Amino acid sequence: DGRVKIGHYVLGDTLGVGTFGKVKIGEHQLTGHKVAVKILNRQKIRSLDVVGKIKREIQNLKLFRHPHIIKLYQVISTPTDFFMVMEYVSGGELFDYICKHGRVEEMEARRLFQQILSAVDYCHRHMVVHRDLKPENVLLDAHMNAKIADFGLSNMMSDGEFLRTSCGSPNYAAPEVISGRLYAGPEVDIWSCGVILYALLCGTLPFDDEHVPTLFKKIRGGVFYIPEYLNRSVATLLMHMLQVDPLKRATIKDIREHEWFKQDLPSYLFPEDPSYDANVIDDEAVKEVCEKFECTESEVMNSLYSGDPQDQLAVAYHLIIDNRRIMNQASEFYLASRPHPERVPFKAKWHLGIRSQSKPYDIMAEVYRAMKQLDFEWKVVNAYHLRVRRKNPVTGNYVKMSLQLYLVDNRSYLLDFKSIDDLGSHTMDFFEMCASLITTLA
Amino acid sequence: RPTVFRWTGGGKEVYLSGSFNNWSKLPLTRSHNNFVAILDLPEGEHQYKFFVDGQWTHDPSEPIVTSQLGTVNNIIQVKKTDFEVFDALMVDSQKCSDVGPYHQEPYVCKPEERFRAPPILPPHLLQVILNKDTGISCDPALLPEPNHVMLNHLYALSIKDGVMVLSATHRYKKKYVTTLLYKPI
Amino acid sequence: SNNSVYTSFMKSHRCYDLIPTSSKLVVFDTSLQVKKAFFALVTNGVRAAPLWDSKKQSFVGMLTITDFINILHRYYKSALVQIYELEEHKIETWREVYLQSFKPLVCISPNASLFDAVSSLIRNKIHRLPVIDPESGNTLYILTHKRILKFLKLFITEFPKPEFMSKSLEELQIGTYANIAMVRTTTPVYVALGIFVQHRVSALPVVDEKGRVVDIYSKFDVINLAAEKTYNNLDVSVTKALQHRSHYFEGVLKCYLHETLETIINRLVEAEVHRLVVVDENDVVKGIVSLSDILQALVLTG
Ligand SMILES: N#Cc1c(O)c2c(-c3ccc(-c4ccccc4O)cc3)csc2[nH]c1=O
Ligand SMILES: O=P(O)(O)c1ccc(-c2cc(O)on2)o1
Ligand SMILES: O=P(O)(O)c1ccc(-c2cc(O)on2)o1
Repeated sequence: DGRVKIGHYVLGDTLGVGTFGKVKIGEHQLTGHKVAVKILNRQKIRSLDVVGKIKREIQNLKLFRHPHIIKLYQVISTPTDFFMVMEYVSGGELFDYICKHGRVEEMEARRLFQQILSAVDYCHRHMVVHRDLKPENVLLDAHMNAKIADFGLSNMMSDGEFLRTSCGSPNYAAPEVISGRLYAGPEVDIWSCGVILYALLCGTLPFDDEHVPTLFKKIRGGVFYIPEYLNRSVATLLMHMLQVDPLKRATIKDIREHEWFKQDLPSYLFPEDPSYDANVIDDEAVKEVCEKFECTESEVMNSLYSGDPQDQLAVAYHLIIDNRRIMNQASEFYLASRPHPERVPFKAKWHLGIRSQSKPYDIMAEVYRAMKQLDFEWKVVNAYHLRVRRKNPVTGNYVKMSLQLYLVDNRSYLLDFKSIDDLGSHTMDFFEMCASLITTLA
Repeated sequence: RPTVFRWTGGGKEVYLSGSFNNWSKLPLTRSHNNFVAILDLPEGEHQYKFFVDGQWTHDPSEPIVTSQLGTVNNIIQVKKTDFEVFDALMVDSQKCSDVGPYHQEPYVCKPEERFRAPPILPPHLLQVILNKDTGISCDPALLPEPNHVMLNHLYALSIKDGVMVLSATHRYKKKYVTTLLYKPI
Repeated sequence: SNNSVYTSFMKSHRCYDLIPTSSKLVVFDTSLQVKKAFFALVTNGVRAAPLWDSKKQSFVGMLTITDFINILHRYYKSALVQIYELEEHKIETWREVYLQSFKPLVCISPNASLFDAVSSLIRNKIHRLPVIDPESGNTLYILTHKRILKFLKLFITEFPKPEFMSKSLEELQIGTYANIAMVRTTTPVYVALGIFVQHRVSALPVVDEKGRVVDIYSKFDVINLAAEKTYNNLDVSVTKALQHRSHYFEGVLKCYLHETLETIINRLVEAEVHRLVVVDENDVVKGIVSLSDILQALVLTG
């Protein structure tokens, strides 16, 4: 009668509070079906200026189709609030499971980590980084399956771009995150996954202290105790995943190649595996069939879920899947690893942009002088970051370029050159614009 | 179309009275400090007020309208954009934008003196694709899969014999091309 | 007939499907000197490079080892004097002498079929075809006969094998068997370069004093004169020019007339060589079968 209802679901007890908004349990008034409703206050989003962050979060969750990421069914909009109707999991937090059992057994800990990394890899392949991975954000269902949830601190991955934001709990944050340094960000998740793996097997944090600067010193140092009950195999995996240097730090491919992770690993969690192509849907292939056959996505699915595999739409999808597999298997043909015949003919080392020992203020003045000589026009978005433009006299098109000053060491400084993409040649236009400024500056 | 009526303020008993219910008291469900009711309302202007602990009141954070006799009641404007999520986020972004084309003028360094230090160079950019040794077995044109962060960035050689050599990795559709240009200075 | 299945395969697949995930492309500006450009082919490990005209703001052609072969034979005088035109001339200056025949830029789009790419290489009698995107105007990859045959070798199990693949080389008669230009073991480099210019052939089989074929002096073996900096001494024998690379060379690789077409294709792909020496039952030289002759049979003519 007086029940608080949204889209046939009665709102109940608060499950918890995340990065943005509150999460409550939603029971269906007729069936009793349970959902998790994330309430986002429109005024709170406008006040915090996170309209773009929420927009990307909804877009990603609507696109994401993984058995280890919380599914978003729908998002009901009201003149004051946003109601994100999500998938409900009874088991709750992974953090609460670790505390209840003390230590998660190797058989279960490996199984859970494989499910977590499967979800993390899906995010990375879709150019999305979670940045807040912890057992508090990793949920469990009735069948004990891992599910990642809070995409509040998540961000997009762009070509030649870096993420600076500092996100998540200090105990799970990477050394570059706490230091406020720039990062690619796939690596940051690996560090977080490394802490979760230690927390699952040990029941404690590898970097934990009452004093915040002492805790930060432990993360930057990268020194953590490895208990006697842990075998040498998982110990080396935790060490490789928890590396101070992001370059020396393990990648998903490195974790997938590890002997401990390989054990009892299902062939459907990761791409290129035996039972992946026959059980997991490929989003890029469905869109390719939809434009070729001039039909909807639901009709392509109906042909795949049908009794006969010889169905017109199903065979066209698998032809793309088969062709992709042949090309993916022949790694030596597409990527570099008796000598090669072409190598019978064959060193100067390459470097990034221009290096300078001069004062940062003096370097700026040299760039502004050089651009003027070349008649470049620029946008001064930041003190050390510029967006320069030049109109080509032959092609009659503008050439966009991004200038950024970096600190190599205590005495060295670097000027970075980056191409911006919206007859000639776009790449040649970038090189010629670079060559003009390099000659003028030196 | 659903409409949310939340009372952030205190009290034991809170009632909702508005033009949508012919100005009658509707009991609100309380969780903690929240008194709420989700009502299905059409698009347009709607006037409403709260009845807390036997007295008439209004939400100070919400827009208000005053009648001839001096009775304050909140006014809500149900818009077509409020029904859809992406339409509402497009309106919310417009309100967010608060207080610059291409020019040939140099930037003033900082307010006063910033003493601003440039961002520390990421180690990912130092990973030069052309330096990396592929090994004898493979074809010389073949290269390892580059990191997305090093794409579009310029890498050069020291000017020798009056010729400048420039290189950058760029992406065609799912493929990466590392072009090299030998251009004289 | 089970034939023309490979022809349908080339028509269905785009040029994009052959471009590697991560590749290296070397481009030269027309104003750059020839000597520096030929050394750049060695240092980077490339056999060809597209030419970018800075004034016209468009790709004009390709700089191959054939240019170095033509420069050496036209301007070489003695080991005592230096080849002035190789030392001082630019690519722009060389093109004004060599291509004056104003040849247009022979290229293909990445979205275009492989049938068109195979046709463009055979029709124009070229071995290097640049892949230029019409949207950006950038050169992506340089298509060769070797890359096409290697890609086709990955899908041979996916399509039913035609009757000609099971048939012998003697029955099909693929490759050149008459008018084979050959060089003796004592012949100098300058003479061998002259036959590359006049006859316009890619390789020359080296014959011993007894008459047996010892090695093969191909157009690719000429860049070693720029690599070892031994280009101004073209008076030395072919054997003296090949001995330094003879250890990891493996030039001569033979195929028998009785052997099936399928085994010949598998041999060319695995060894990564451009051509095989056709031999009889008594191990005597009958002819030469190359990657171009093979793809002309599989793709073209039906
Ligand atoms: N955070 C917080 C918050 C809310 O709780 C709500 C709610 C809400 C409040 C309480 C209840 C409720 C009332 C009685 C019993 C159980 C409940 O979950 C349901 C929804 C509607 S919009 C909204 N926006 C918010 O920012
Ligand atoms: O006609 P080209 O495309 O200029 C050319 C240059 C070099 C070759 C060549 C090398 C080789 O071992 O077989 N053919 O072909
Ligand atoms: O004129 P051909 O001997 O038939 C021939 C076949 C293949 C090639 C070749 C040369 C080259 O640099 O890439 N492909 O040349």
